[PDB]
This record gives sequence, structure tokens and C-alpha cells, in this order.
Amino acid sequence: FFKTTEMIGYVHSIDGTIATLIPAPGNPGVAYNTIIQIQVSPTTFAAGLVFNLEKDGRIGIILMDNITEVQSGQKVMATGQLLHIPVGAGVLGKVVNPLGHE
Amino acid sequence: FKTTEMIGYVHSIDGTIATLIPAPGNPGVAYNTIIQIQVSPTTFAAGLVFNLEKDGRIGIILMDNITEVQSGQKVMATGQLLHIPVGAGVLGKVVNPLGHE
Amino acid sequence: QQRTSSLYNKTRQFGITAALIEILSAMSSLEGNAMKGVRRNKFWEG
Amino acid sequence: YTPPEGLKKLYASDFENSKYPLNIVPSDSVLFAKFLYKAAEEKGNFDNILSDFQKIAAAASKLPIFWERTAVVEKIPEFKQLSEPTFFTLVWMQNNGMLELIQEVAEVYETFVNAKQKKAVAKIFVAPGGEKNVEE
Repeated sequence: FFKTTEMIGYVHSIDGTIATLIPAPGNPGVAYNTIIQIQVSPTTFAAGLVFNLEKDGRIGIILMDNITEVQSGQKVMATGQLLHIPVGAGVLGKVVNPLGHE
Repeated sequence: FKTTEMIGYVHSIDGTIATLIPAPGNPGVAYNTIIQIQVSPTTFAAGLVFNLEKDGRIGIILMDNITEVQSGQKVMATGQLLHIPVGAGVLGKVVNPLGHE
Repeated sequence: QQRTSSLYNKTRQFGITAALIEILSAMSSLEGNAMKGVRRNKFWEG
Repeated sequence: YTPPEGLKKLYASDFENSKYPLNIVPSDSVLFAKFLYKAAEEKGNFDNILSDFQKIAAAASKLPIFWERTAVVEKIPEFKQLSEPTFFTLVWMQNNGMLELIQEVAEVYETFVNAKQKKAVAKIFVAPGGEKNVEE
């Protein structure tokens, strides 16, 4: 009865709007083109998209939000799902981001 | 130029550029300084430091006696930037960028 | 004729340079992304 | 350096393709850690390697900054007390110039040991100085 996420590794390097991740040994691993959450704080997360899966195990991440909050050594959780956004007649007349945030 | 201590040995030579592998203990070389490669026991060629690599390798731009430079030769560090003679004692003379007449 | 010839000779020079730079930027990337693995040899035997 | 015969024989084998408790993706550190695990498995003792890493970590705290780039494990007296497998690996790294991976090869080796011994480690992340209470 816990909201258990799926930690897959840590943040190794940051170059502007992209990042790289090193997987912790013996972890489930992340899937290609999936969304991941970088724990910038015990309650705040930054969205990233998987772009590369290298032989070394390193993962290429495209950051989407809260980039300034991202630092090397932070934890990363894997949602294990592709990108889904709100859709319906309730969004008409509104300004939104690609992530669906109004 | 006044030498202080050896700071490594010549490793590679690609035309007018060169690389230096560190001497034991990695004494270190200040960036953008002038170094003296012991091409001969009494002759030292001039080089300019332009890169300090993480491994300890130094990037050198050779200035003169490039042909004489060979891999394995010792390199000494002046510890100072390039300084050249200036004043009325140089007027009417022909010099090179290193200050040699 | 003297103004369009210069633009033609200036264009071919730029075209050659842009291509070779572009090829040699995709050669650097391939080399940079690649690296030499752990050297498995008798290091002690030296 | 005069490595022992057992390590020499193993170092020439394709141990990288052998079976291991876990299937970790190949890496620079992982090859180093697999070698230690394979060598220790033959003797059956794994805690010796862990002690060696502990000594290395303690010794490194006193070494000068950037000691991994001027490192000579043979001349360093702190590493003279290490086991043959660990000492061989350190020399092997110093030859590859990857002595900065010491703190990561150890993590992989511990993971293999825990998997082999059937131990599950739970990381408890706590605030600095807040580790006093861990009952929950």
C-alpha cells in the first residue's frame, strides 16, 4: 500500500537541456522513448524523455521542465510508460504545453 | 630564459605542434607559459603551453628549432609568460618574435 | 559576365568547403563516441 | 611485478563470458569487478576483497589530491597489505590509467557478493544528522 516508484539510476552529466544517467547496479532498467522523473527534491520532479540506450548502460535524457533544478547525483525514477497527455473537449479555449500543463 | 625544473618529456610531434607526457610526480606547468625543450644539452627550443590535459599531458606549440625537436627529449619550465626586450636598445635592429636578434 | 563569374567561382569554393567540413564533423563524432576498452595484456611482463 | 600463477591463468581466460549471479551490462568497471569475483570464487572467500576496499578507501583519504594520475601502487605502502587479487587489479587499472574507478568497481563487487550470498540491501536515505531514528 505504498506509492513505490521504480528507481533506475542517478544523473551523471548535464549539458544544457539534455542529460545522461548511470544505472545503479542490479536495477530493473528503463525502456526506450519512455518518460522518467528526476527527483530534484523529495516532492519535486523534472520530466525527461529517454533517447539513447548505450552499451555502457548510460542513458540519454531529453529534459522538459525544471531544468535549472537538475544537478548531478540526483535520483531518477522510471514510470515505464510512454508520453500521454490530456485530450478532450475540456481543453478547448486554453493554452497548454506539449506535456499538457496549462 | 631561466629554467626551473623538468616537467616531462616530448611524446608526439605533428608538424609545429607537440605533446608532452608528465615527468614523475607531475610537477605541473602553468598555462600559456614558455617551456624549453632540451633538443641538445646546450640548446633549448622554445614552446608555448596551450593545453593542460586531465591525464597530465601538455599541449605545446613549437616556436623554433622544430626540426631538432624529437620525442623523448626532456622539457624544462620557465614558470613565466613570454617577455621580450624593449627600449631604446632595440631600435635599429632586426629581431624575431622571441626577441632574438 | 564578370560579376556572375565571380559569384560562380565563389560558390564552388564554398560548396567544396561546406561538404568537407560536414563529412569531417561526422567523422569526429564517430571517433569521439567510440573508445578503446580495457587493455587485456600482460602488463606485468615489461 | 610478479603476479601469482592463478591470477595469470585467469587473466588470460574469457572469464568475461562466464556465468555470474547477476547479468549486469558490460562496462569498464564491470570487467574489473567480474575478475575479482571470479578470483575470489575459486578460493571461496569474498570478505577479503571487501576489507581490501576498506583499506584502500581509508588510505586514499590521506593521499594527496589527484593521486590516481601519479599513482604507483607498487611504491605505495598502504596497498602493500592488500590481497593478491586486489593488488593485481589495482596494477591492472594503473596500467589502463583507470584508477579513478576504484570506488565503482567495489560497488559492483559488493552487488555480486550480496546476490551470491542472497542478501538484499535497502538504502535508507536520511537528512544529514537525521540518521539517529531509523525505526520507521
